[PDB]
Amino acid sequence: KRWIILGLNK
Amino acid sequence: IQRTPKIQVYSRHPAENGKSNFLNCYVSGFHPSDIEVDLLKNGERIEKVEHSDLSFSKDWSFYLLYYTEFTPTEKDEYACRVNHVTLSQPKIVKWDRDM
Amino acid sequence: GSHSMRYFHTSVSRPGRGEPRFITVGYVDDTLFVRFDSDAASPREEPRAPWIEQEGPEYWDRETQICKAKAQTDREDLRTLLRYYNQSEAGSHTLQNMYGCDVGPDGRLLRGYHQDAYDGKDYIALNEDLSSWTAADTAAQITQRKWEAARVAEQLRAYLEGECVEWLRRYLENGKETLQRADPPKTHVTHHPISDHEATLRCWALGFYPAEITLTWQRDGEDQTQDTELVETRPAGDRTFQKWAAVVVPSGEEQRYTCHVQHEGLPKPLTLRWEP
Repeated sequence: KRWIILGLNK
Repeated sequence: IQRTPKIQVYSRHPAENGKSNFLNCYVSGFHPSDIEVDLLKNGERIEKVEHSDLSFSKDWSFYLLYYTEFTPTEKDEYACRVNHVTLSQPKIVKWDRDM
Repeated sequence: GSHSMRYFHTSVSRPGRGEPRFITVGYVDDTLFVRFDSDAASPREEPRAPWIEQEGPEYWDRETQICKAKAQTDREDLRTLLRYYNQSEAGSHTLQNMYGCDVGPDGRLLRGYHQDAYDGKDYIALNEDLSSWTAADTAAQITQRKWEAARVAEQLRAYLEGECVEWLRRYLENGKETLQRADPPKTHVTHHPISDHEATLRCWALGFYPAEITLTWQRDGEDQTQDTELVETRPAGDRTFQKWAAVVVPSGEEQRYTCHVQHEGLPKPLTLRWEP
């Protein structure tokens, strides 16, 4: 089950 | 950085002339990920060769398994030919059924 | 005993040859169970183990959506890192990410992970505390400041302590036939003459799962660490793994050499000798 996070940018 | 691939060529099961098996070429420890790998039969490129999906080790280096069904004989020679940016020319590793 | 779940992601830019290629795979222990490849004709998350096939359409749609989203964020990040490192748009670059959790026999979280590399080098990693970051350089420090501002670690910790462990436990139960079975190595010792004066002793381990294994040669009871050729553990292609260890031994002295094999599938470590 993948981790869901929104608009994670470096 | 650049890291040249390790190469192992081997069968899934111990080889028995006349018996269906799988011929594997495992390439690992390389970076970057672009790599060319062919399985050879008596010097010639084998056509239907499958491979695993790109993954990597704890040190970030990549590994891939290339494989094909084959039926080994006494006379036939098999090999794996690998090209990578770290290699001035393609590296050929012969299948030795005792390795 | 203990178990792990890991997701791996690789994005590789290819200027002049379209958008970066994105490949992600998921594992429980040493078993591949899902994959996504941006270059597939109609890219979706696909099952690679029987026990995940039972998950429904909602599961597959969501996992597909997440993979596609990661491909997109990576594409953005590759552009961003060209700026951070003052690099031209001409070359190929690589972003890698791994994250996941380890659990003990009782299913409790042992450790969580989330780490990233750029061009094969450590970039930024979540520390074992699941609350702070280690940045490898001044570029990664920029990401660290952004991620601190966005409270990433807090959300990550919540996933690692929560869904990561709960779904790992679910997969272990559903796939218990294979995931909770260790296959011990089949072992033999072969002898390969080199010259009149010496021969190779090769200790084999075949058909084992999981991959973790120890093969060692002893001479008169002393580990032959410096003189052993130990190949990398390699996949057979049918779930199992293979490995061998070799020593060059003076003809006549074959009996002073012992091969020792440790694997979780063995109740006791094995001691082998060349017999013929």
